[PDB]
Amino acid sequence: MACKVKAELEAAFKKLDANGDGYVTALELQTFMVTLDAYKALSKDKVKEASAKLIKMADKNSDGKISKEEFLNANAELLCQLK
Repeated sequence: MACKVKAELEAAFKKLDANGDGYVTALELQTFMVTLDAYKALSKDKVKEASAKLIKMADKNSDGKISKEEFLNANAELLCQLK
């Protein structure tokens, strides 16, 4: 009952830059967010063209980021497309 659902952002964040030293994390998400703070570059696939290279440094089978990241990273990505 305590609290609820929403802090899911704390997972990716706390995992994205909990210590940041040499592990692929949001450290790039910032660039992603800065490069497309509004995912205004997905659909076509201009998002993977940059993530694919960034994912090759940690994202090979789902290790880089798995949580709010996928939430926010998939939020617009999975939500992208429409009128």
